[PDB]
Amino acid sequence: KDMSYKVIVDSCGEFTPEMKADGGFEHVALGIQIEDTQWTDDDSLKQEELLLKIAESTSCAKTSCPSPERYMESYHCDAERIYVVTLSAELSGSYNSAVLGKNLYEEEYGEKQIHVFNSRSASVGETLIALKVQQCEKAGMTFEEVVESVECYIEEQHTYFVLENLDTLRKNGRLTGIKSAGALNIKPIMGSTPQGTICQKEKARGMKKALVKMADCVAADVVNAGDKILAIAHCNCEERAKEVQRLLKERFAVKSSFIVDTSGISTVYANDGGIIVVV
Ligand code: NA
Ligand code: NA
Ligand code: NA
Repeated sequence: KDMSYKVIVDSCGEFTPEMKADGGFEHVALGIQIEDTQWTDDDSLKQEELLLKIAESTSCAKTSCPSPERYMESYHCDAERIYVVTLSAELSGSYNSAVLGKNLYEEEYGEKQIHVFNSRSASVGETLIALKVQQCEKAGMTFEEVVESVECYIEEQHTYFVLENLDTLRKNGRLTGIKSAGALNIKPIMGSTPQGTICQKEKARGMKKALVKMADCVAADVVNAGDKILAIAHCNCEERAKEVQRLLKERFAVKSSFIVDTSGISTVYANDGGIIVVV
């Protein structure tokens, strides 16, 4: 029986418990740098410690993508088929690194079925892509069929978010183009573009109205929602995640949905109180 495959995801992409329990998913860790602390975004770094370090540090956190060599090493294993899921190429060097890792692999070990998916997204966008790879594999697709089906899924997939604090994204150059100080409680509803950049979709005064407007934006774009899994990541605001889930359910029916805590990289850029939605 051929499940000779592995799904490698950079650490921005959260894993559910079931994905951790599965074994076919593996993270490649990014780096996080805050003042003189240099950490690896992995399961040893607790969100609370990270949020407290962010809150204490006057200077903005910095991050680094994984190296090509780390990606190469993750490809070298007994699995015949390697699928890699990364942060948007427009937000991070993770995609390019994964690709170069494949070039190095082939120089050292020869040809292998390795495909790098640029998510054009972040966080649970990556998670959902990883789930789709597994779904395709479970359906018995060939390697190239999985690549085609997943690239199609990426094209259908849209990302939305509302944060309390956009400064880490702004200061690290991830919000370029998007112009900026009206009402102090104004909350932008942000989202992906089809190229994997960030844009502003809407805005509202206060979080309660912004979550409704976010729900409406998601609902305006979604098609064939019954075929889709909806994902919500939250940074230290589980009840806000549940309320978003409730608002979305009022607007359209999905196959299923789930909620996760933000990863290290997701926490760094979303900040305390952030909500990310993907379908
Ligand atoms: Na390294
Ligand atoms: Na206003
Ligand atoms: Na408003």
